[PDB]
Amino acid sequence: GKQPIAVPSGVTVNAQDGVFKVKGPKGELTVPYNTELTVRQDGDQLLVERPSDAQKHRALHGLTRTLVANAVKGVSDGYTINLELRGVGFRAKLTGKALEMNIGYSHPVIIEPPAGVTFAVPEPTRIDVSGIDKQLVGQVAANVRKVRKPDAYHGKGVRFVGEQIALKAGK
Amino acid sequence: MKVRSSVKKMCDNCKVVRRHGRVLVICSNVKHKQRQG
Amino acid sequence: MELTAKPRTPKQKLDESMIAAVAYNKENNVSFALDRKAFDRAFRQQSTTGLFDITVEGGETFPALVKAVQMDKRKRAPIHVDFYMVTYGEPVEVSVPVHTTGRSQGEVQGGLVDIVVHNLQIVAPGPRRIPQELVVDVTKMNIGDHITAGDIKLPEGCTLAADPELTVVSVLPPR
Amino acid sequence: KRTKFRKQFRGRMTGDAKGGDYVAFGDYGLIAMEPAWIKSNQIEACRIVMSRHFRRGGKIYIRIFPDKPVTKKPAETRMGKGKGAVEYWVSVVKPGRVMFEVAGVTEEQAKEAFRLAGHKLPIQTKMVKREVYDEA
Amino acid sequence: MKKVAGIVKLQLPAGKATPAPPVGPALGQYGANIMEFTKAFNAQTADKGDAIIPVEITIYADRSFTFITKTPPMSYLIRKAAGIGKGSSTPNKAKVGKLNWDQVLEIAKTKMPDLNAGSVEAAANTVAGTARSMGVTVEGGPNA
RNA sequence: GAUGUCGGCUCGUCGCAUCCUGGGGCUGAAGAAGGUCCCAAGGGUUGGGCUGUUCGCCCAUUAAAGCGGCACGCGAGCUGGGUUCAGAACGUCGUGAGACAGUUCGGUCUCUAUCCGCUACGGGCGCAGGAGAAUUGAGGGGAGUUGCUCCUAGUACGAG
RNA sequence: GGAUGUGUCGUCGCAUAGACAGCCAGGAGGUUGGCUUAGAAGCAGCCACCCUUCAAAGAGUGCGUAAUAGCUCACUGGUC
Repeated sequence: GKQPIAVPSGVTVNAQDGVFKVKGPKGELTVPYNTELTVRQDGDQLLVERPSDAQKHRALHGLTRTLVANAVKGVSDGYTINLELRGVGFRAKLTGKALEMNIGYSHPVIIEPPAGVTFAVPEPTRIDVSGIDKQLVGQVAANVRKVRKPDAYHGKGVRFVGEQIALKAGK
Repeated sequence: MKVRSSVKKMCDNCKVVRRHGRVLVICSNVKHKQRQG
Repeated sequence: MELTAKPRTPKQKLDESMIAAVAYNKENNVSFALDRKAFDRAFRQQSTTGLFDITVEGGETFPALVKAVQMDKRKRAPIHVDFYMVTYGEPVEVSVPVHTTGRSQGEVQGGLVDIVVHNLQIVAPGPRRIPQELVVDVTKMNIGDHITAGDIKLPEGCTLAADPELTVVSVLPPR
Repeated sequence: KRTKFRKQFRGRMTGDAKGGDYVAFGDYGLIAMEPAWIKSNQIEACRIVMSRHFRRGGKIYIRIFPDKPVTKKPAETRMGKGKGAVEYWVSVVKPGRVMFEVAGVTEEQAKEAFRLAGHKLPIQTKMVKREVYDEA
Repeated sequence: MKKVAGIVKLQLPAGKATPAPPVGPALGQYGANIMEFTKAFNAQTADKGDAIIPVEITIYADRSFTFITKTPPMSYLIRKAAGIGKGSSTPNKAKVGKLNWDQVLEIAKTKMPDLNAGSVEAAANTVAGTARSMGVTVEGGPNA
C-alpha cells in the first residue's frame, strides 16, 4: 500500500473529473486515472485513498500515487537520463536537437526527439535525454539505447553509465 | 529461449512471470530463460 | 472432546465436520458422535495410550481409551473410532511404541539402526498409569546388534506381552 | 519382478484398495491413488531410481510385487486362441495402496526419492508418514 | 605483466621451490625471477627444517614479491608426533593413532601468532577440533 | 444387376510437424561458418545415369534442391513399363492333369457430354421516361522467387 | 506435468518487548578442516561438520578457476 504525497510549491493539481490535470514551473502536465480511484489534497500534503482493498483495487492504487508523485518532481524538477556511447569510433554529434549516432553502421544514424524532449551531448561519447515526462524520456532513451545494444564480448554501443555488462569472453 | 511444457525455477533467480496469458521465466542468467510458449 | 449426538443417522454430521465413534466397557455402550477436527487434533497427541474427557452433551464426563480406529483409503482421513471406557485397576492390554535415543554405535560405524517393531504391545498395562511412550537403548548396538522384548526396560509393573526373544530393534548394515 | 512359477493367465476388473496398510517397514511412504497396472519394469524404474538417490541404507520397501501375466498380439491375424503368456508381468494396484515407504533418511532426503520414482509411474500418488496403527 | 588482484598462498616442504611441479608456471607465466625466492627460503627456514612450513607471497606492481615464514600446519604436526604416514579416509571406521596433550602445548605456543582465541583454554579446544577431524583421539580430560 | 488396380505423364490445389528465402531467443555464439528452439507457408524447390518403379544410389549443380493430404489426387484425361486372362520357356513341386515365394518373351485400355462444376461468348428481362456517352468502386482476381559482384570495408572482429 | 490466475476452507511459521522484502556496513580466526588425487583450499567424490572471539559471523548456498582467487548467501546493527 502507498500513501505519502509530497506536493511541493510549484505544483497545481485539479482533480476536476477524471483528467487529474496539473500545472507547474516545467509546464502543465496531465495524467488521467480511475474515477472510483479516490484522491485529492487534505490539509497540506496529498493522498489517494481507495474503496475496496485486495487486487483489482490496491493495484491501481499503488499505480496512481506513484504516477502523480511523478508529475510532481515532474513540473517541479524535470527529468533527464544520461547515456554512454562506448566503443571504437562510436560518437554522437547533433543537428539542431537531433541526436546523431555514429556507431559502426555503414551509414550514420539520426534520431529525432519528440514533442517535449531534448537531446544534449557533452563529449561525443556520452549522451543525455532530459525532459518533462518521466515516461517518454525513458520511453525514448530506450529508442536510443536500442540503436545498438552492448555486446556479450565487449559490451559496446549505448548503455547506462553505471551499467553492469559482464562479458561472455570468447577465444 | 526455452519453450518447455514444464516450466520451473532453476536457481535463486528464475523469476516466474505472467505476461499476456503466458507463463514466463526470467533469470539473471539467460540459459534459464524459459517460457511454456 | 464434547461429542454430542449419537444416532444411527449421521446426515447431520456426514457433511458437517464430525467423526463418529463408540465408547464402552461392558456396562454402557453409549451411542456416539463427536467432532471431526477435535478428535482430529486430539488423538494425534495422546494416541492409543491417552484417555480423555468425554463430557457427552448433557454433561457426563467419561474416561476411556482409543481402542481401534478406521480411516479412509484414497484419503488418509479417518472415519470411525472405538473408545474403550477406562477401567480402574486393569483395562485389557495396550499398544506401546518403541523409541530410540542417544547415537548408536553402529550408525557412525557405517550401518544404520532399524526399529524392527515400531509399536509394541504389553500384557497388563495398569490403568491410571499406562506408558504413553517407551524410550529404548541403541548406543551399545553395533554391526548386527539385536535388541528384543526381554531387553527393553519396563516402567515398573508393566509385563511384556510379546515374546522376549523377538527382535525389536537391530542396527542394520550398510548398502 | 516376475514370479517364480504358477498357472499362466488371468482377466481384469477393479474397485478401491483392500490390503494396503500404511505405516510399517519404515517411517515414510508412498501411496497409489488410482487404478492401474503397475508394470514390473515400471518398478525397477522406481527401485533403481530411489537407489541412486540413497548412497546407502537400502531402507526402501517395494511391497507391491507383480502377481499377474498379461498377453499380446503375435503380429496381428486373429485366427488362433489365447496368446503371448510372456508379454509381461503386472501388479494391479488400487487407490490408497502403498507401493513405497522408505526409512531412516531425512524427510526431504525422502521427499525426492519418491518424487522421482513418481515420475515413472502411470498413476498419481502422494507421500505419507505415520499415525498408522491398525493391526500389529 | 600482471597485477593479480589476489594473494599467492602455498606450502613448501623444507627448502625446494626449485623443480617445475612445485612452482614453475605458478611464477613463470607472471614473468619474474624464481631463483631468488628459493635461496630466500631455505635461508630463513634454516632454524625449522625437515618440516612443511606454509608461506604467503605478496607481489606488488614492480614485480616485487615478499614472504612471511609462519608455523607448520597442524595437519603435519600430528603426523610428526604420532608418526602418521597418511590421513585416513574413514575416521569413523578405523582411526589413525593417539597422542598426549603435551604435544599440544608446543603447538599453542609456537603457532600462537595465528591463534587469536581466548587464552590457553580457548586455544586448546580449537586444537582438538582439528585433530578430531583427522582420526586421532584425545587423552584425559575433565573430571577423572 | 462392377467404387478400374502399381508406376509415370498432365493438370493442379491444401496442411504444416519449413527444405530455401523473412524475423527472432539461447549457443559451449570472437568473425566468418554453424547448432538449436520460437514465429512464420508469399513464393520457390534443377537437369542427367541405373530400376516398371515408388523409393533409393549415384553425376553436376543449387538459396533449396521439404514432408504429407486430395478414392496411396488425377484412365468418361494419355500411357500401359509393372501385376492378379488365353501362348511358350526355365528352375522348382506334383506319379499326373496342373501348380508357383518365382523368373522370362508376347498379349485389341470403348468417336458421340444430358444435370452440377469449369473456361469463354451471346439472347431476354430487369435497374419507374425514351435515348448517346463518360465514370465511382462495393466487392473479386493476378502477381508475391532467388543468386552473384561492387561499394561501405580489407573496417568491426580476430594472436593471426 | 507446469505455473505468486482468482474464489472458500485447513497447517505450520515466524515475529511492536519493532521481523519480511528493500537499504548502508559486516562477515569471522583455526583451515588450502583430513581424507582423494596431476591438483581441487565452504562448492568433482569419502569422513565429519568441533574449537575460539563475538553482536556476529555455518568446516558451508550457487556462480567462478586448471586449483587460486573474486562475486553473494545462512548469522549481526541501525534507518523505516
